[PDB]
Amino acid sequence: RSRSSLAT
Amino acid sequence: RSRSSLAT
Amino acid sequence: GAMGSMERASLIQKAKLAEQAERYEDMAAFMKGAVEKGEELSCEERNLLSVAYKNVVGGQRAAWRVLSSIEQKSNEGSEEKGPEVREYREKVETELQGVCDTVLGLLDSHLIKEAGDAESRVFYLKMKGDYYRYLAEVATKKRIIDSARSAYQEAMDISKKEMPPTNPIRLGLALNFSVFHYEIANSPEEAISLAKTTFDEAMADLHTLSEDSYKDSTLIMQLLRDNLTLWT
Amino acid sequence: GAMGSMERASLIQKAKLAEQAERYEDMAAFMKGAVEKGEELSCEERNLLSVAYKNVVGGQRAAWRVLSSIEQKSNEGSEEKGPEVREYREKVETELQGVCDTVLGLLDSHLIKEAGDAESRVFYLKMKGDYYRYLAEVATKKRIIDSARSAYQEAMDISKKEMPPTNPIRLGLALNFSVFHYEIANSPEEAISLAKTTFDEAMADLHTLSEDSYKDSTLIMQLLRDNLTLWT
Ligand SMILES: [Cl-]
Ligand SMILES: [Cl-]
Ligand SMILES: [Cl-]
Ligand SMILES: [Cl-]
Ligand SMILES: [Mg+2]
Ligand SMILES: [Mg+2]
Ligand SMILES: [Mg+2]
Ligand SMILES: [Mg+2]
Repeated sequence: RSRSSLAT
Repeated sequence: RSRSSLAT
Repeated sequence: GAMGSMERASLIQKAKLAEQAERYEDMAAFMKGAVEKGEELSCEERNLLSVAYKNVVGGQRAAWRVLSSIEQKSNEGSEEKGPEVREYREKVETELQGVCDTVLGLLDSHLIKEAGDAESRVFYLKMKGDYYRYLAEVATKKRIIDSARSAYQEAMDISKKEMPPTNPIRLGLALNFSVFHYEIANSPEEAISLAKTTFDEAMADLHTLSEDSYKDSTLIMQLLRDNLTLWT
Repeated sequence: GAMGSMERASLIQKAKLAEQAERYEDMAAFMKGAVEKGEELSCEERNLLSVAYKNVVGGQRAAWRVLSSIEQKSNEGSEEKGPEVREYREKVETELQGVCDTVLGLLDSHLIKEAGDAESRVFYLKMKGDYYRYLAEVATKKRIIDSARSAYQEAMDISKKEMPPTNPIRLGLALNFSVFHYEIANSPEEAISLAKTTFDEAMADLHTLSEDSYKDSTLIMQLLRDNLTLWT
């Protein structure tokens, strides 16, 4: 559920 | 834009 | 091929796993392996085959349309950018054609010739029409269009004789043949007439259906109606 | 490899086309070919490389998680279904590891050693940490975890010396290192402390930024805040 840096 | 049968 | 050593049942099981994981290329490869075992496919198995390849080719078609649009824009006061757009559109196009040829090859060797029941034969002939239609979308062609037309027409003739007007296979076939008329064959009036007649004949047969079958048929009828709204 | 005959500029052009077409495997192959030309990458080119492989591995990670969940359920009154779930999870896992190894190989031969500016060196060391982190997610491992930690730490040390606290590369590095602490290293307190300090130090530097840079930095700060809300 933790957000990492966007693929973009 | 015409709809064909769903992939499912 | 690479699936020759895997059990038929294991290929089917893995196709279902691949679907859950949205790994449609794997799903298609597993289902190709299952077809090549040489036994006929059950209804569920036919649907796995169709789902897998529809998703694979659907992604290729969407990519091809993006690249074709960029290519057409470059061919208008547009600065020359070299051969790269054409080359990459051609690469995607060739891969798309390869997938269509693979599906058509499975149908010809030997799914169609062994399909005797209306439900299986119509299903496979519709698939044949669909994959020739996808070839026609990128073709620059008359013979491809006629091959699509012929497959759809044979499927239509069987479906009208052997299936009720609400049968979801019959409905989806009519839907896709109507799209063929509108988008491929330059026949919008035929598209509209087919969609209208199909919808109206299904409407009149809904009273015969269970709640679950009613839901199945009305879902596809809504696509016919959506197209009629777009086209008229 | 297969891109050896294509011009560097053509590979970059086609990577951009592949992005527009959402053909991320092609995009990654084009960018690998561009890296293998042996020249350093510009900022835009580094971002194309990162976008391509993040999308490829992101799809593999999502598929792996679906299959791992099914596999764990089967290992609970669960009926035995044979080796197929494990086999297919292993197949996806091996492909994922292969992509990570490919990226790590590009970084080691020779992107990192030629990267002297802070922006490029931090970018590549963050990538090294990220792809070791993805290997750690499927590993069953201490050495992989330490390799991720070491790469992130070197990137952190450079970023703190050479970049302002709002720099988007520095912010995204801190974000991903905090995810490493929480999800990989069993260190939720370190994750929370890093995210809080990073957010607060960026807040205090926003006044130095233009409208566009403010938007860039606050977007990433919101991800730090979203994680803090989840974690506390
Ligand atoms: Cl190409
Ligand atoms: Cl008939
Ligand atoms: Cl497998
Ligand atoms: Cl430092
Ligand atoms: Mg057998
Ligand atoms: Mg038969
Ligand atoms: Mg050259
Ligand atoms: Mg240098």
